[PDB]
Amino acid sequence: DELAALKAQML
Amino acid sequence: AQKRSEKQYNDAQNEINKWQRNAQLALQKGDENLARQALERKKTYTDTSAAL
Repeated sequence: DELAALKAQML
Repeated sequence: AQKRSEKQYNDAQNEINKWQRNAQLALQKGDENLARQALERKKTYTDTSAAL
């Protein structure tokens, strides 16, 4: 989930 | 009972939609915690929906 969040974080 | 069950299922779907909007807001606000909470909420709700 954290890894997914990192991708989301760029946006 | 079926109608009541459907209503509960419908409510869960509505909650998920609200959570999705919150997740988008978190990305804009750059808050890790808000985004994480929404994802967790979506998963339990999905499991609950499947059970329903």
